[PDB]
Amino acid sequence: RNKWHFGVRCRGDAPEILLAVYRALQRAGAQFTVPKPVNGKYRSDMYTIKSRWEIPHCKREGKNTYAYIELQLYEVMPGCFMLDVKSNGYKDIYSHPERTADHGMDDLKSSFPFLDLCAMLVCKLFSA
Amino acid sequence: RRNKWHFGVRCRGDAPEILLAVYRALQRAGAQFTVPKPVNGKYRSDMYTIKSRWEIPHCKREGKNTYAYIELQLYEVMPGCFMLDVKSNGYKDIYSHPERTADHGMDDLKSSFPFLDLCAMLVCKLFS
Amino acid sequence: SEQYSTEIPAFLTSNTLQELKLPKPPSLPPHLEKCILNSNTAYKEDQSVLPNPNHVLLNHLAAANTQLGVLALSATTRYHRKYVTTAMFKNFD
Amino acid sequence: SEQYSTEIPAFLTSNTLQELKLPKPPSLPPHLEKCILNSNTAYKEDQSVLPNPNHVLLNHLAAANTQLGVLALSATTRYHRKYVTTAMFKNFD
Amino acid sequence: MDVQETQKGALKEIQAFIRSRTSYDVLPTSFRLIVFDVTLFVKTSLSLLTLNNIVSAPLWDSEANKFAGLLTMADFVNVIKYYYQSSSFPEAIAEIDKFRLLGLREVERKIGAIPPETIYVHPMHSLMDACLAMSKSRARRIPLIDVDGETGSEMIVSVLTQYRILKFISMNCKETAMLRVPLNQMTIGTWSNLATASMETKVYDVIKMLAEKNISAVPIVNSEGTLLNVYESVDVMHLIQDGDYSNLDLSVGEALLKRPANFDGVHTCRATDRLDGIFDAIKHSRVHRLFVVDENLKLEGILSLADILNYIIYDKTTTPGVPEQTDNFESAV
Amino acid sequence: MDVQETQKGALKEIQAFIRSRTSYDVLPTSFRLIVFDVTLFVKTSLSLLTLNNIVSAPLWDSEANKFAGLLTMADFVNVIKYYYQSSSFPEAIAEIDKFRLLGLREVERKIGAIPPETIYVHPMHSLMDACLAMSKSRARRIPLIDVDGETGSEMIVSVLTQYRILKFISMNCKETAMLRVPLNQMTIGTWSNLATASMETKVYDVIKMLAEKNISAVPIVNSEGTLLNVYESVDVMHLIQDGDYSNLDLSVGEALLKRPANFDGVHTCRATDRLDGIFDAIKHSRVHRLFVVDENLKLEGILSLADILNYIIYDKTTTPGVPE
Ligand SMILES: Nc1ncnc2c1ncn2[C@@H]1O[C@H](COP(=O)(O)O)[C@@H](O)[C@H]1O
Ligand SMILES: Nc1ncnc2c1ncn2[C@@H]1O[C@H](COP(=O)(O)O)[C@@H](O)[C@H]1O
Repeated sequence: RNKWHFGVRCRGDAPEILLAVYRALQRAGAQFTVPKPVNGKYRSDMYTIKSRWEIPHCKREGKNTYAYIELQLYEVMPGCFMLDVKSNGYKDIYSHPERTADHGMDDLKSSFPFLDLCAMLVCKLFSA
Repeated sequence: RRNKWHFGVRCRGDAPEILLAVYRALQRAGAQFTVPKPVNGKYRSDMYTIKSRWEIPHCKREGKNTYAYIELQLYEVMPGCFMLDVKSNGYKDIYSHPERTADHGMDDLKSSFPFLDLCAMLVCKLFS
Repeated sequence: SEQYSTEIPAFLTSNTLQELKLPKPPSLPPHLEKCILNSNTAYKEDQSVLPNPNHVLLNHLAAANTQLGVLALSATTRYHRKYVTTAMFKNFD
Repeated sequence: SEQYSTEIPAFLTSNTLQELKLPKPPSLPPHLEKCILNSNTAYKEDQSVLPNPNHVLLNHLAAANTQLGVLALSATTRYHRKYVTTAMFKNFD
Repeated sequence: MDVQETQKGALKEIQAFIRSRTSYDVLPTSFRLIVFDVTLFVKTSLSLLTLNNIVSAPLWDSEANKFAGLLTMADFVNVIKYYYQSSSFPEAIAEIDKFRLLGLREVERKIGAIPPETIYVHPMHSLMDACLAMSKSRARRIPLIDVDGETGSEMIVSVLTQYRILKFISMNCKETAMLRVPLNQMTIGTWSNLATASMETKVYDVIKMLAEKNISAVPIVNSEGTLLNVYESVDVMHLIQDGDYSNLDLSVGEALLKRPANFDGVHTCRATDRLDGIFDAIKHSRVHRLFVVDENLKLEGILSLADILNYIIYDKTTTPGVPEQTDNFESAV
Repeated sequence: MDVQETQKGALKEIQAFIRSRTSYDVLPTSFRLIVFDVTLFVKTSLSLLTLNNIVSAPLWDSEANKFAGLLTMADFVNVIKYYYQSSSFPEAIAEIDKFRLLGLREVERKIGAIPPETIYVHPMHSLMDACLAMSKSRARRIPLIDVDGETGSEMIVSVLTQYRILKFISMNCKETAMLRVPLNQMTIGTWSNLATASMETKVYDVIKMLAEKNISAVPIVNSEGTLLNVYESVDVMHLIQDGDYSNLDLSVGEALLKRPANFDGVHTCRATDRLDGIFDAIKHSRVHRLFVVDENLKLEGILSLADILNYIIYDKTTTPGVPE
């Protein structure tokens, strides 16, 4: 009962919401983890999507740099859900330190471009 | 937010410069108009009465050439403040001979449209 | 009438005002001043119902501020023997 | 283990509803129940001032309906030893 | 003669009267007509509507100088429901605000909720033409348009509602006093499959009912069926006025707290009531429908204006003609 | 050691403290920063500023990921003023609402009411460097900006206000106590050629004073020069939010009637007061400026935060502090 809330609200059936999140990531241009069934059956970790995005302002200037975004569906109440969206930071893939590990790692400061990529996610979601 | 209607369009400043802005709006709108005539090389108030003629774009764009006849009058409301009063005197196509030389009224029906649509185009011009 | 032309009269543009005399336009008549759309809320709960209009004023443009980025334009005309004050809300451009 | 892909998992398409409801998502934990922007702690001086955030919510998206046709998005980050919650107001599309 | 036959004589007389008049005769001597550009945004449309205390406006296509259909609460209701049932994110619904009226209509055509095209009658044509047109379109209102030959422009004179027509009749036909046959011996109205709601029903669920049955109001009852209140499609507009679409998440009970004072009230009658009292109610209050209830306000049926008007205009031994053509449509709240 | 030489010495300490601190030191440990996309309509901007209780916002250009300038009331004031002078048609002004923040800066650029580059400091430069930079333009506010080597995104950490700076000084420099030199033997503040208005003045006419002197406020006086009220550029914001530009035509008296009960008030002092008491006022409440008056409330001058800040940073006697 207060205007700001974490994540993006959703309602309905969680598998349908998951399929929606994916279509959206797909059409915003991102890549993502995919669920893997453990001995015939899928598990709750299917609602944890690690995604990766080529940062457009970086791309426009001949830079190959990624934003790492982690998505997480939580159920607030029956039929009502939060899509939690989290920044794992950024990486120009051609530098650090000279190729030892990856995935954001190092910087952790700025909320941009994260917030600008969130705005893209939300646009896609709201126009399925 | 529902306030006061008033005839015409409100204007202010210097009557000639206003008259000069009205003439330009008409020409940007593509309308044709009367101009003033001097009683020697001297002028009369009638200067502030224009009466224009407008090719009717939805008629043009169809199989016809019909004109709307719109007469403009500058009143002074208070020194520095004016009304630009705009009045419809009808519509006339192509030698549809019943009749009226006073602009055939739009036949017997006397619709506010396309007049108000052209009024709209005038106001934009006078505002841009 | 019959004169319809272009462009802007030579005087008014270039240039050398002060004027000639250039007169002042007529004063504003009192039969303008009042517009029948101005009766707030409007009566018996029809609401669409208006006072009969002043005849001299059929088809004069009338205008109001909307606070919403659109034109508010009206005009009373006669149909058969009854009177239609149409008020249009229109986008700019 | 093969990380990233661009394909929509196939099973999430078409036949769907078999109550083998592929797991439920986790419940919302208590710490995501409240955003520090909601607590417009007003003081009387500094209006930018906020309670210190929760470390495990750094860099999580937060949102608010605007009633104005723009996105309102925010995230809290660490600058040196202090915290910046930036709220962005942005056009859609 | 018997009560049944007296009614039948009365109805012949009202038919004759309805046929003799013109749509133009219903009009007040001096009146207002508010028109909307089809290219307006929705959010602008809701504000003007609310601001002018109207629930409808005819649309104007200004490149064409043609009438562009009639805007009613049914448009919003159908579009809101369409987006609501296919989205998993509630706030996405607020995007409807950024549609132009032209677009909103396109959505209704692509989901098959608005007909091929535009319907209207000449203002100087028989008032019965207007009633039959409304009957065949399931519309509650019909625009009076006259096409000007000089310009091709179509002149919208006004929009005619069944309320105003019925009120016009009640004021000009003493013969309404001779309609004394009771409703239960009549076949008029709806007595089954009633869309109803409770105080705990969420507004988005009422909206869906509104659209699916294509109705303008939903009675509110408790279990055991007593009439408590009513939730109108117009109350929905008010809620979503000024862009606040989360109000759709409210329960009916919660939404009624947000609804302005309505004098007049909610009109009820019993199965044994007859058309004559209903006409006297029509002349001194804005009846949009009557809810049929028992001893203990148990809801048994709904009699709306369309039900009364369709019944009246349909003639000898009650046609059956009547109502015919595309009988769902957009038209016209 | 004498009031004069004492102030001389306190300033030296204050100056030493200001270099020694970074702008970053001024910030609270947890704070909000509100940012606006540069492509937002003017209409939405005014609403947003209004409901977040703020009077400016940094702009973000989100194709480039670059700070794009600072939105303040000066922006609206300049363009309204331009528009009022050049149009014969009053209701044309309302079209400003449909400008995007970008084209509003574009208008201000043509007519030259706006500098070219986007003034800023690094959050870890000396506080003195931010003071100098604010002083170098007008700014009133300076963005503290950093960049992210990983992405080239500019990071707007915050936006620093001459008020916050003066309050920071107030809260941390006991030496503000030792500035006992009276305002009447200093040359700080404006003391003549004042832009004033009365209750009869049309608001549009105040608006042109604000743009022409570019100032944030005009005192309201009567014929005897007694201080009645003030009219601030933020009052104008309230006049026009929700988009009713016909309010500009209202006189000041009628416009005053629309001021929300929320109003900070008007701070006054006397020509015989001095900086110790003013720092003390700044420490404990929001002071935007002080109007200097005598015993019959006759307006004598205006001492604004930039004048104080400027005296503070530039020598005791370098600028308008030269003095007697
Ligand atoms: N709540 C409802 N449930 C079922 N049918 C209804 C309901 N309300 C109205 N109807 C019927 O639908 C038609 C038009 O409704 P209205 O929207 O009241 O003009 C009339 O024939 C009504 O009797
Ligand atoms: N009404 C005014 N008339 C003349 N100068 C002013 C006025 N208000 C402020 N100033 C001067 O202009 C500068 C900036 O003013 P402010 O907008 O209060 O920050 C300061 O040096 C002020 O003394």
